[PDB]
Amino acid sequence: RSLKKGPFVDDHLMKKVEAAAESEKKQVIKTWSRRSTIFPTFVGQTIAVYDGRKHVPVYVQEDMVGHKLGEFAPTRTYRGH
Amino acid sequence: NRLKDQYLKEIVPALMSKFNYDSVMEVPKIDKIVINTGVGDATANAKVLDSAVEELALITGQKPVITKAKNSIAGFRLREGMPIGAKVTLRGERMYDFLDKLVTVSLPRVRDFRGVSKKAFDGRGNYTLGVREQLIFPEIRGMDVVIVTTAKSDEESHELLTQLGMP
Amino acid sequence: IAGVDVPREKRIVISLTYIYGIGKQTAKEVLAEAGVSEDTRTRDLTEEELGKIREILDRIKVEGDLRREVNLNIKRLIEIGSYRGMRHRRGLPVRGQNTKNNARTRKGPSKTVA
Amino acid sequence: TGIHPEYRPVVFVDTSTDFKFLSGSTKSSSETIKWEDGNEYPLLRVEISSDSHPFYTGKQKHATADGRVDRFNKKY
Amino acid sequence: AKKSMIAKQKRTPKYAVQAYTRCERCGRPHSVIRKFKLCRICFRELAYKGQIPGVKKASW
RNA sequence: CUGGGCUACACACGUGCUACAAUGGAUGGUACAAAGGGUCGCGAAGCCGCGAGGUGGAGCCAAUCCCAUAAAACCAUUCUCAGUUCGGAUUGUAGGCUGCAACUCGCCUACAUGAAGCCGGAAUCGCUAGUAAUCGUGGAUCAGCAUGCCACGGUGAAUACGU
Ligand SMILES: [Mg+2]
Ligand SMILES: [Zn+2]
Repeated sequence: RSLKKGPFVDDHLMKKVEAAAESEKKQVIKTWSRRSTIFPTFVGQTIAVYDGRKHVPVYVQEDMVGHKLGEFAPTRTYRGH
Repeated sequence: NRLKDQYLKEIVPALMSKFNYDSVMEVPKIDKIVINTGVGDATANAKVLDSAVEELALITGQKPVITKAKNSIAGFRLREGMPIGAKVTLRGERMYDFLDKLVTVSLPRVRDFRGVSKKAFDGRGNYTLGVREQLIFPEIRGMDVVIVTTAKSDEESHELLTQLGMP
Repeated sequence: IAGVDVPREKRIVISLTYIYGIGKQTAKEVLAEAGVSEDTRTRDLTEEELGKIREILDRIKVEGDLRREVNLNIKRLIEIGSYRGMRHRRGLPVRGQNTKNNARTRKGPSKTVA
Repeated sequence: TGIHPEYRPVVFVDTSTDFKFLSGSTKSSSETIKWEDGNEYPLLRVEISSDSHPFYTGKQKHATADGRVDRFNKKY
Repeated sequence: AKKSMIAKQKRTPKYAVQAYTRCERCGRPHSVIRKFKLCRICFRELAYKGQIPGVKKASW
């Protein structure tokens, strides 16, 4: 939702990120929602974003906020041509 | 003058009561500071050396003395007498002043300043700070900031530097 | 004069544009607010509103910070680990356009065959 | 003498809590404040000092502009 | 994998955007004309016979 | 069924679009076409935002209402042969619209940046009159997305000895 009435955080990931306050961020969250904007509450938690082949763990920082939780797991793997 | 005032007014008796020294001058005290830049990447460049010269002069207030290469080593195409790296020493009244400008203006500007562990001591007391950029300086690559103290060991240095307020 | 020896011959509307951060449009609002007319050549300014012109530019961003601000943001995403900055680092189109042909300005001039 | 570049002890204050710190540098600071008549050095604009830094004395979540604060000011 | 598809298209998809169109005499998904709901190569071989009322070859 | 790819990039080829400027760029005023599309659609007036747009609901199953300002051309002022007031790619920020959703992977707006390029070697293409050249408009496909495609009109030539 790039309009004035956003943003889009999927109902699946948002609920799981909230309840991860008990585990002291020790546990990981594995969700395939490559389309949820990283809310400020996500900071400190880890998400196991999907990438077509296998999950790739990302550690949400302070500066990652504002971007979509899939902007850090490249989906096509190219090396040295 | 403020740092010397705080040190002699309160820090000296604090250390004395912490360790129950015999006389007054057995208390560890800051002795010297050495500022090294280590521009060994200047294998053939010249303006890099000069630029570091005015950079360190502005940071300090004195002209740095670039150091000739200690020996000629082929792995870095280094030849004898090649001026590599710079050194500046602040002694006397500059010692607290540079420290203050660092800790109240320069150090707080560090983005993720979580300090260095107590493990980074030589075992005698002299502490080296490895700063990562020149933009942290209030006026404007990697380098090191050492501190020379009259401390006989490391823990006393740790307590006195914490008395100065920094980790 | 205002930060760089902006051309003497050119009219002020054009001349301001040589500042990094002033184009055809922002320059127009500056000269409207200050009061200077648009068609003055710079060699014959009043030198009194010239003090007023630089008074306005004090408020607006100029070549000093805009040069660093753009670089201080391209150097942020290149460190976090974004795809957008990953393209920056290896010299490829940032925005999502194609690269089978016709990507040379980012990629650099066309190297010979390989 | 002569070689040493220009230097001047000056006056610093924290812009957040007026934590005045008397120090020195080579910068003009383009100021003149009559604090402590006879040593009316130029003040220098600075960020929040270690006198109020979060990691230093009082830990607190403070947004250093942009990042987490730009959202809170448009989505709310 | 065709007769499975022609079934899917007649089943309402989860979100209304997925809905799409196909010819009926064929399953061809490309080049369907909305007024007749027929593909581009049923509308041809059928308007010859004279069963699409009102349609004829257009000289000009 | 979710997620990814068909949209990758050392490079080679084909079809096109915008250019290198004064017969031009920028600003202001201003006259003239046709063919088309519209009922789970077309959506005016007024008001707001510089803008993309928002709100609003008039009229219409249409020779009745709507899309819908035609742009070139024309008349004024200005710039003065310059890598520029040409050119617009690349890039940063802040936004608008559709849709459960715009990171891979959309179109558009404003401010900023402002690259190559100064008529293009070998060789190659189209065109015989409302034709070439040049400027806009409509439609299918379609929630949204064309520099392609299919149609429409506005201004409008030079040359054709001869096989
Ligand atoms: Mg569809
Ligand atoms: Zn068919």
